Amino acid sequence: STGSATTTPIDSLDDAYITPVQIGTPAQTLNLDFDTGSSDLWVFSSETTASEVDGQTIYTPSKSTTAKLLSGATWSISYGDGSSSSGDVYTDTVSVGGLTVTGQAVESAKKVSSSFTEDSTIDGLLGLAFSTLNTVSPTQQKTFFDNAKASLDSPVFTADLGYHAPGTYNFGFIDTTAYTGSITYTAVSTKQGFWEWTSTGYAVGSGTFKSTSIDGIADTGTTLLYLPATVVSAYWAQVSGAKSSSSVGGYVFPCSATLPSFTFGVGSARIVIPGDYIDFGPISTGSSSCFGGIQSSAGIGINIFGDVALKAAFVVFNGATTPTLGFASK
Repeated sequence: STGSATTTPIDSLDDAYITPVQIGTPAQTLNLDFDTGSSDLWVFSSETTASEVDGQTIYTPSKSTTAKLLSGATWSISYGDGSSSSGDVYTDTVSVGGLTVTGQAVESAKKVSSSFTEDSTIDGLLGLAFSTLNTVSPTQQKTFFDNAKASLDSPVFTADLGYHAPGTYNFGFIDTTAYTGSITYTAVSTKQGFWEWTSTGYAVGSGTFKSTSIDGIADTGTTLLYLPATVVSAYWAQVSGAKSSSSVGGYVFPCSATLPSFTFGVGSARIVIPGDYIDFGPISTGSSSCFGGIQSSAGIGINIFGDVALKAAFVVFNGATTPTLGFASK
């Protein structure tokens, strides 16, 4: 089997991407944030505290003939941005772009933190990291990809995120028309439960490539590119007027600037992030100070190849017995 679904930016900045997901019988379609940095599939629901729902579409298990309470199971998750959610668990039928899993754990939110409530466009998350990170207790549950894998034509999914435009998540096949050149594959460590790999270096604009190992995670659920302070300083030093602002919470730059590109290495191959991808617009409405799309990972504890990086590539998440990551230009 295979699946193919379009993923769409939630706003004009590509702050996140939503992909329609069918849950239950008859189908209830929710727009979920596919997140390769976590491993819970959770949804706004009929059980969510009413004051914490503001415009999201909810899953109502009582209206699904295939929903079953997973007795005794609870979940609770916290994300790198400080947000969180928790609740109980059902199993139900879940389909993504024509690909169907029966008995998928659907984690129903009883509580969500303010940032989720405040984002009316995201109805929940669909985790695509390794199932060892799944928070369900006392019986850990598998991700949608883990459950589908055996049935897939090939044990892979691909992320093809757009810049200010829709893109695609495919399951079970590699669309050879979706990228240019060849796909370069690179080793993955699953020891922290992430799609963790090592970039071979970087360049700023038309500058020379610096060969240096940068361990990080491929994370579709993180908006920006978080890299070591040395790398980030080298980038922003090329932008007149750019500075790190403690009050804003990262590097800012004059909105009048033209940003240089940023290149990262994948083995001997190179992925180029155009400068425009690194512009996240005014820090506040009407400001001429703009927020940077490359930020320091210092104090995160891990480097994160978020959407800023991933959307410059066609990315293969290879879930073979020994997982690997592939990157191609597009």
